[PDB]
Amino acid sequence: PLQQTGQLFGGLVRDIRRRYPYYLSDITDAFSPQVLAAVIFIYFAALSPAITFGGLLGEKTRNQMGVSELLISTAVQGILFALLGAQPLLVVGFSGPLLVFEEAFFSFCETNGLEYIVGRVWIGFWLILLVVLVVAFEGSFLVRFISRYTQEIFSFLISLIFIYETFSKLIKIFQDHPLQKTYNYNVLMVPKPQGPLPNTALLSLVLMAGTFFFAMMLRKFKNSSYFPGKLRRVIGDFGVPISILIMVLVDFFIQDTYTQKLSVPDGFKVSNSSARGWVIHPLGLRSEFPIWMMFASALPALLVFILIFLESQITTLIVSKPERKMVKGSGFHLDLLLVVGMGGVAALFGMPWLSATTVRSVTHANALTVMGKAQIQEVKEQRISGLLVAVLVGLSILMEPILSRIPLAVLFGIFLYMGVTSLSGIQLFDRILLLFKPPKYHPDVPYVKRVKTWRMHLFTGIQIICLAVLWVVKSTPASLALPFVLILTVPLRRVLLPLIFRNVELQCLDADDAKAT
Amino acid sequence: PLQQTGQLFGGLVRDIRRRYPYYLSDITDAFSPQVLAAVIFIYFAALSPAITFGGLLGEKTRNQMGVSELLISTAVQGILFALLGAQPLLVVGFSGPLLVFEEAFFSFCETNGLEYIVGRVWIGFWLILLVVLVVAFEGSFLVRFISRYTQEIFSFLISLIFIYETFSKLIKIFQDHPLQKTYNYNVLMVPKPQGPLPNTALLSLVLMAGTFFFAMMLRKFKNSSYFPGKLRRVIGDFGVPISILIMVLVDFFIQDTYTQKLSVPDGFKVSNSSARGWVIHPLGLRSEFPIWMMFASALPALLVFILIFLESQITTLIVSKPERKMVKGSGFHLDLLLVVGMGGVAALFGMPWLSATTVRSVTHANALTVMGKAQIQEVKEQRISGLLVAVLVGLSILMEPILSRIPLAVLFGIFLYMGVTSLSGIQLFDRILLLFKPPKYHPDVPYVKRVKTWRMHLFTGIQIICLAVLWVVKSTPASLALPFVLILTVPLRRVLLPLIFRNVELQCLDADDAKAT
Amino acid sequence: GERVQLAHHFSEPEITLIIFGVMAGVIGTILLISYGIRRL
Amino acid sequence: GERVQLAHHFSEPEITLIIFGVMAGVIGTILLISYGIRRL
Ligand SMILES: *[C@@H]1O[C@H](CO[C@@H]2O[C@@H](C)[C@@H](O)[C@@H](O)[C@@H]2O)[C@@H](O[C@@H]2O[C@H](CO)[C@@H](O[C@@H]3O[C@H](CO)[C@@H](O[C@H]4O[C@H](CO)[C@@H](O)[C@H](O)[C@@H]4O)[C@H](O[C@H]4O[C@H](CO)[C@@H](O)[C@H](O)[C@@H]4O)[C@@H]3O)[C@H](O)[C@H]2NC(C)=O)[C@H](O)[C@H]1NC(C)=O
Ligand SMILES: *[C@@H]1O[C@H](CO[C@@H]2O[C@@H](C)[C@@H](O)[C@@H](O)[C@@H]2O)[C@@H](O[C@@H]2O[C@H](CO)[C@@H](O[C@@H]3O[C@H](CO)[C@@H](O[C@H]4O[C@H](CO)[C@@H](O)[C@H](O)[C@@H]4O)[C@H](O[C@H]4O[C@H](CO)[C@@H](O)[C@H](O)[C@@H]4O)[C@@H]3O)[C@H](O)[C@H]2NC(C)=O)[C@H](O)[C@H]1NC(C)=O
Ligand SMILES: CCCCCCCC(=O)OC[C@H](COP(=O)(O)O[C@@H]1[C@H](O)[C@H](O)[C@@H](OP(=O)(O)O)[C@H](OP(=O)(O)O)[C@H]1O)OC(=O)CCCCCCC
Ligand SMILES: CCCCCCCC(=O)OC[C@H](COP(=O)(O)O[C@@H]1[C@H](O)[C@H](O)[C@@H](OP(=O)(O)O)[C@H](OP(=O)(O)O)[C@H]1O)OC(=O)CCCCCCC
Ligand SMILES: CCCCCCCCCCCC(=O)OC[C@H](COP(=O)(O)OCC[N+](C)(C)C)OC(=O)CCCCCCCCCCC
Ligand SMILES: CCCCCCCCCCCC(=O)OC[C@H](COP(=O)(O)OCC[N+](C)(C)C)OC(=O)CCCCCCCCCCC
Ligand SMILES: CC(C)CCC[C@@H](C)[C@H]1CC[C@H]2[C@@H]3CC=C4C[C@@H](O)CC[C@]4(C)[C@H]3CC[C@]12C
Ligand SMILES: CC(C)CCC[C@@H](C)[C@H]1CC[C@H]2[C@@H]3CC=C4C[C@@H](O)CC[C@]4(C)[C@H]3CC[C@]12C
Ligand SMILES: CC(C)CCC[C@@H](C)[C@H]1CC[C@H]2[C@@H]3CC=C4C[C@@H](O)CC[C@]4(C)[C@H]3CC[C@]12C
Ligand SMILES: CC(C)CCC[C@@H](C)[C@H]1CC[C@H]2[C@@H]3CC=C4C[C@@H](O)CC[C@]4(C)[C@H]3CC[C@]12C
Repeated sequence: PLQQTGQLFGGLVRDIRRRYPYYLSDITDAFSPQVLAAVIFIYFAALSPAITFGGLLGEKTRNQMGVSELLISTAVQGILFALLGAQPLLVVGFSGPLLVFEEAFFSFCETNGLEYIVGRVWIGFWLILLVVLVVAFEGSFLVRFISRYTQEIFSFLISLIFIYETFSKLIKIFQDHPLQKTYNYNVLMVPKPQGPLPNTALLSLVLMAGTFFFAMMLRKFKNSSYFPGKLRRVIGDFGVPISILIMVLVDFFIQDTYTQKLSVPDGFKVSNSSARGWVIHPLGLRSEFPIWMMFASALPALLVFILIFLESQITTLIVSKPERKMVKGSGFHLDLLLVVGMGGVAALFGMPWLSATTVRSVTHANALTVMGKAQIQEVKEQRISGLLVAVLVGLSILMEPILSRIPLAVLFGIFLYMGVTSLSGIQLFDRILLLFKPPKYHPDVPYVKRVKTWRMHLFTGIQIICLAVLWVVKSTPASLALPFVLILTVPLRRVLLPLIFRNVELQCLDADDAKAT
Repeated sequence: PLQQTGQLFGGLVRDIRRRYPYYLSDITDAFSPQVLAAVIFIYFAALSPAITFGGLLGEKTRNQMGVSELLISTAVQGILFALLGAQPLLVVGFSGPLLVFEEAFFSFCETNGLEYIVGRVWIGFWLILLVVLVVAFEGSFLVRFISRYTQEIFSFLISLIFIYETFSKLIKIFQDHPLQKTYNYNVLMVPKPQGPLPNTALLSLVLMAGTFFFAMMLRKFKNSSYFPGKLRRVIGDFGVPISILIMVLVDFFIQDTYTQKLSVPDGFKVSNSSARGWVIHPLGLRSEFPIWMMFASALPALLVFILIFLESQITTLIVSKPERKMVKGSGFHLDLLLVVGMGGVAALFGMPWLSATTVRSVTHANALTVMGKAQIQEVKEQRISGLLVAVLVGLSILMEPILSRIPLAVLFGIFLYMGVTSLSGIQLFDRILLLFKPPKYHPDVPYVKRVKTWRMHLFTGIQIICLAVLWVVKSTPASLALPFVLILTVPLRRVLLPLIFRNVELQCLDADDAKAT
Repeated sequence: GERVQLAHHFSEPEITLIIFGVMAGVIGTILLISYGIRRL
Repeated sequence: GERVQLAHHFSEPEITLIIFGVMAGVIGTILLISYGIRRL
C-alpha cells in the first residue's frame, strides 16, 4: 500500500480497490457482542475528550468554537469516515496539538485584528488544496520510511502523555477540594462549586481507582479458567462497560457528596450566537477579511496539515501492524484525503478539523481484537462500531439525562485503563522493562538472542533520550514543533544508528514484523 | 508425636527430647533479614488484637481486666513460650472466643454477686489441674483423629471470620463518619471524635486499600524476574513493613484530616486501680469468696480448657503439616502444658489466659517460609522471632510516640493481607475455586484425577454446609459451643462420609499429606 | 449569520463556489504541468 | 492490693501455697491410683 505507482491518484485508487470489495463483510462482521462492547467503550473514550477539549476551546476562543461545534464535527466526520474510509478502526477526533494550534492562531488573529473563524475558513481552503496535491502525487508513500523506531517512540510518548494528563486531572480535583479540617458548609454550587467541598477529592480518587481496578480484573477474568468459556469471554468483552456501570451506581447511591459529572450543551446551537452563525463568510462577518491573509493562510495550513498527517498516518501504521492480524488492509491515501478534506470543509462551518487519534484508535482496535489460546487470533474489522460511536457522539446532546449521572472520575479510571493497555505491543516498552530484569530472564526474542544485552540496552537508552527530548519540547511554548522533532528520528535511525550498530543488530532491534533478520 | 507411649508424662518427655537438641539452631537460624521482617510484621499482627481486645475487655468488665493486663500477659507468656515451647512459631494471644467467655463469666458473676477477678483465679487453679492430668495421661494423642477435613474447616472459618471483622471495622468507621453535605466544623475531639468528621471515612478506606495493594504487589515482586535476585527477595521479605511505612507516611503528611491511631496505656499499671491490684487474693478482695464457687469453677475451667486446647492444637496441626517443610518437629504435649499452665498462673495476677492463635501463627509461619524455584523449600524455624515479638508487645507501652502515628486503617490493609494469604495451602479453598472452573482446567492432583468431578464437588459441598452451620453458631449467643460443633466434624468424616464415598475417594479427598491413596 | 453581518457582493455559496473554482483551476494547472514534465 | 481489701487469715502467698499443695496431693492421688490400676 506504501508503494508508488507513478500514476496520478494511483495510491488513492488502489486503496479503494483494496478495501471496498470487503464492504459487505465490513457490515456483517459487526454481528457480535464484542463489537457492541467496543462501541460502548469507545463511545466514552471519544465523548470525554470531545467535551473537555470543546470546553477548553470555548474558554480560549471566546466561544467562537466550543463544545457543540466539536461534538457535531466529531459526529459527522466520524460517520463519513466510517462509511467511506479504508481503515474504519481509526477514531477521528480532536487532540491536544490541535488545541494548541487553535490557541496560537486565535492569539495571532487577536494581535492583528482578524476574525479568527474566517481565518480558519481560509486555512481550511488551503488544507483542501494541499491534500489533493499530496494524494494526487502519492505523497503518502513516504510513510514507508517511518519504521518501528519512530512509530514506537511516538506511540510510547502519546501513551505516557495520556496517563500523565489523566493523573493531572485527579491532582486538579484535589487542588480544588483539598483536605481541610473545616469547610464552608454553605458554598455556591452554580455554575460549579465556588469553594472547597468535603469528601469530593477522596471520593473522586476512590471512584477512579475502583473503575480501574474493576476493568483490570475483568480483563484478567476473560483470559482465566473461570466460568464457561463463552460466558467468561462476553463478561470479559463487556469489562469496561461493566466497570463503568458499577462505579456509576456506587456514585449514584452516594447522594450527599458532590462529584463532577459530564456536561453536554443544552442543544444543537453555536457556542456564541453573537459571534457567528453556522456558515462563516470567507470575506468576513463584521469586518472585511484582509486579502493578504487569504494568501498567508497557506503557512498555518501547512503546519496543520503536517500535524494531522503525522498523527493520522503513524496511527494507521500502528493499528495496521502485521502482528495485529489485520487481514483487510488500510488505505493511507484515502484516509488522509478524507480526514484532511473533511477538516477543510468543516472550517467553512466554524467547526474543528480533526485527526485520527492514536490512543483512541489503538483502544478501538484492541477492543475488537479476539485472542487465541496469548496470541492474537483476528480482529473484528468492520465499519459498524466506528459509525455507531460517531452517531452516539452526535446524539450526546440529547442524552443529557444519562450523561449527567456519570462522574468524570469513573472515566478517569477508564482513561488509565486505556493508557496502560495501549503499551502492550510496543517493543520499546518491552525493552524498557528488560532494563530492570537480569539477562537470564530476558525472553527468547531475536533482539535478545542475537544482540548482546548491553547493546540492546544502549539501543533502548538512545530511544529513551528521544522520548526525553520530545517530552521537553511538549512542555514548552514551541510544542507545535513536535512533528518535526519526531521526524528527526527517521534520520537518526537511518544515518546515525548504523554507525554504532551492525546491520543484523538493527534488523533485530527495528523489525517491521519482529523477525530475526 | 501423636503416638501414645503408655508411660506417664511420656508425650511430654518425648516432646522435650525431640526439639530441645535443636536449641542452638533455634537461635542461629534467626540470623537472616527474612526473620527481622517477620518480626516487624508479626509485631503489628500481635499488637493490634491485643489493644483492640483489651479495650473491649475493659469496656465489658468495668476495667477489671483491660489493655495493660492483656499486653503484659501477652508479652510474658510469649517470652516464656518462645524460650521453652516445642513449636516456637505459634503466636500466643487473646482471641474472640476468649473475649466471649470473659463476657459470659463476668455476667454470671454480676448476677450472683461474685468478684469476677477472684472467680477467674479459681478457674485458673482448675485449669492447671486439668492440663497436668491431660498431659500426664498423654491426652494430646487424641489430636491424631483431627484430619485435614476438620483442620481445613476450622482454618477456613477462622480466615473468613478474620476478613469479615476487618471489613466490619471499616464499615464502622463509615458509620461513625458518614458522607454528608455539611459537618459541625467545631467537634469535640477528646476522648474520641464526638461527631462525624469530613474525609475520615474515605481516607481510612484509601489507606486500607493502599496498604493492601502495596503488600500484594511487593509479594508478587518477590516471586518476579525483576531486580537482582537477592535484592528482590529482601524487598519482597520486607513487603508488609514497607507497605506499612509508605501508608503511614502518606497519612502523616496529611495533617488536617483525622484518622484513628493506635493508643496504648499510659504506663504499666492495672486498668482499674480501684478494683484490684497486681495480685488477686483467692479468698476475696472486698467480700469473702464463696466456697461453693471454689468447686463450681471446675466447669468454666473445663470450657476454657476445651477452647484453648482445640484452638491451639489445631493451629499446631496446621502449621506443622508435612507439606510445609517443617523439619524440627512440634510438641503437642509440651505446648499445651505451657499455654494452659501459664494461663492458669496468669489468672492469679488478674491477667488473661491465652491460646495459640490460628491466623497469627499461620502468618508467622508463612513469613518464615523460604520459597523454592512455587514449591516451599524450607522454613526459618527458630525461637528468636517469637521472643522478639513478645518483647515488643511488652515494650509497646513505652513506644507510644511511634505507635500514636500509625493509623488503624493501615493495619486494616495488613489484616486483609493476612486473611487472604492464610487461605493458600487449604485444599478446601482450592476445591471451592474449582466449583467455578470447567473440569478441563482442574489441576493434576489426586482428588481431581482419581475422583469424579461431581463427587469432588459433593464432598466440597458437604464441607461448605459445615462452614455455614459453624458460622451460624458463631453469630448466636451460644457461640461458646463452637468447639463442640467443630468436634462433630470428626464423626462426620469417620462415620457418615464413608457411607457415601468409597475408601479411595476419601484417601484422595482427605489426605494427611496430599497423597494419591 | 448571527447578529449584524457586513454585506458582501458575493454570498456565501457564491464566494465558496468561486474559491473552489479557482482551486480547481490551480489543481488542474499543476496536474497538466506534471503531465507535460516527465515526458519531454 | 488496691483500695481497702478484706483481711484474711491466710495471705496471698500462704493461700496460694496451700491451694497448690492440695492440687499436688490430688494429682499424686490420681497418679498413684492409675499406677495401681492397669496392674492387677
Ligand atoms: C461571544 O462573543 C462576544 C464578542 O464577540 C465579538 O465578535 C466575534 C464575531 C469575534 O470577532 C469576537 O472576537 C468579538 O469579541 C463576547 O463579548 C465580549 O466579551 C469579552 C469579555 O469581556 C470582551 O471582548 C473584548 O475583549 C478584548 C480583550 O482582548 C477587549 O480589548 C480591550 O482590552 C484591553 C485590556 O485587555 C482594554 O484596556 C482595551 O480597552 C481594549 O479595548 C475588547 O474591548 C472593546 O472591544 C469592542 C471593540 O469594538 C468594544 O465595543 C467593547 O465595548 C470593548 O470595550 C472587548 O472587551 C467584551 O466584553 C465583549 N466584546 C464584544 C465586542 O462584545 C462574549 O463574551 C462571547 N460569549 C461567550 C459566552 O463567551
Ligand atoms: C473501676 O471499678 C469501680 C468499681 O469497682 C468495684 O469494685 C471491684 C473490686 C469490682 O467488684 C467491681 O465489680 C465493683 O463495681 C467502678 O465504679 C463503678 O462504676 C460503675 C458505673 O457507674 C458503677 O458500678 C455499679 O454498677 C451496678 C450495675 O450493675 C450498679 O447496680 C445498680 O444498677 C441498677 C440499675 O442498673 C440500679 O438501679 C441499682 O441501684 C443497682 O444498685 C451499682 O450500684 C451501686 O453499687 C454499689 C454497691 O455497694 C454502691 O455503693 C454504689 O453507690 C451504686 O449505687 C454500681 O453503680 C458505680 O458507679 C461504681 N461502683 C462502685 C462500687 O464504685 C469504676 O467505674 C471502674 N473504673 C473504670 C475506669 O471503669
Ligand atoms: C454460569 C454457568 C451456570 C452454572 C450452572 C451449572 C451448569 C453449568 O453451567 O456447568 C455445566 C457446563 C459443563 O460444560 P463444559 O465443561 O463441557 O464446558 C466447557 C467450558 O465452557 C470451557 O470454557 C471450554 O473451553 P474454553 O473455555 O472455551 O476454552 C470447553 O470447550 P472445549 O474444550 O470443547 O473447547 C467447554 O466444553 O458448564 C461448564 O463449562 C463447567 C463450568 C461451570 C462452572 C460453574 C459456573 C461458575
Ligand atoms: C538497585 C540495584 C543496583 C543495580 C546496579 C546496576 C548494575 C547491575 O546490577 O547489573 C549487573 C548485575 C548482573 O548480575 P547477574 O545478572 O549475574 O545476577 C543474577 C541475578 O541476581 C538473578 O536474580 C539470578 O537468579 P535469581 O534471581 O537469584 O533466581 C542470578 O543467579 P543464578 O542464575 O546464578 O542462580 C544472578 O547471577 O545485576 C543483575 O543481576 C542484572 C539485573 C540488574 C537489574 C538492575 C535493576 C535495578
Ligand atoms: C489508581 C489510583 C491512583 C493513585 C494515585 C493517587 C494520587 C492522589 C493525589 C493526592 C495528592 C494531591 O492531589 O495533592 C494536591 C493536594 C493539595 O495541594 P496544595 O499544596 O494544598 O495545593 C495548593 C493549591 N490549592 C491551595 C488551590 C489547593 O494535596 C492535598 O490536599 C493532600 C492530600 C492528599 C491525599 C493523598 C491521597 C492518597 C494517595 C495514596 C493512595 C495510594
Ligand atoms: C480493599 C478496599 C475495600 C473495598 C470495599 C469498600 C467498602 C466501603 C464501605 C462503604 C459503605 C459503608 O461503609 O456504608 C456505611 C455508611 C453509613 O451507613 P448509614 O445507613 O448512614 O448508617 C446508619 C448509622 N449511622 C447514622 C450512625 C451512620 O454508608 C455511607 O455513608 C455511604 C458511603 C459509602 C461510600 C462507598 C465507598 C466506595 C465503595 C467502593 C470501592 C471500590
Ligand atoms: C541502567 C539501568 C537502568 C540498568 C542497570 C543494569 C544494566 C545496565 C546491566 C544489567 C546486566 C548488565 C550486563 C551483565 C554482564 C555483562 C558482560 C560484560 O562482559 C559486558 C557488560 C555486560 C553485558 C553488562 C552490561 C550492563 C548490564 C546490561
Ligand atoms: C453448584 C455450582 C456452585 C457449580 C456449578 C457447576 C457444577 C455443579 C458442574 C460443572 C461441571 C459439571 C459436570 C459436567 C459433566 C458431568 C458428566 C455427567 O455424566 C455427570 C455429571 C457431571 C460430572 C457434571 C456435574 C455438575 C458439574 C460438576
Ligand atoms: C488555495 C485557496 C486559498 C484558493 C486560492 C487562493 C487565491 C489565488 C484566490 C482564491 C479566491 C480568490 C478571491 C475570490 C474573490 C475575490 C473578490 C474580488 O473582488 C477581489 C479578489 C478576491 C478576494 C479573490 C482574491 C484571490 C483569491 C483569494
Ligand atoms: C483444683 C483446685 C481448685 C484445688 C482443689 C479444690 C479444693 C479441693 C480445695 C483447694 C484449696 C481448698 C481451700 C483452702 C483453704 C481453706 C480455708 C479454710 O479455713 C476453709 C476451707 C478452704 C477455703 C479450702 C476449701 C477446699 C479447697 C478450695
